[PDB]
Amino acid sequence: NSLVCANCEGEGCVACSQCKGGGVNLIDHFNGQFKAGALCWLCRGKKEVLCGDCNGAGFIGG
Ligand SMILES: [Zn+2]
Ligand SMILES: [Zn+2]
Ligand SMILES: [Zn+2]
Repeated sequence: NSLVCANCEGEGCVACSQCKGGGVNLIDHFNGQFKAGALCWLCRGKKEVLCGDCNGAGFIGG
């Protein structure tokens, strides 16, 4: 059976973990290519992504 996802609490989407919901990179990255203050490499300014644990379902199966 399904359980509501403990990581997002059912939201499915979550705040982007890279920019923390601000939309821009917070650091110059170790790769040398993502710059602090540029558009977030992961969410491209949308400020959210899908939850990694449930892939956006909000629930986990049995
Ligand atoms: Zn989730
Ligand atoms: Zn959301
Ligand atoms: Zn982001």
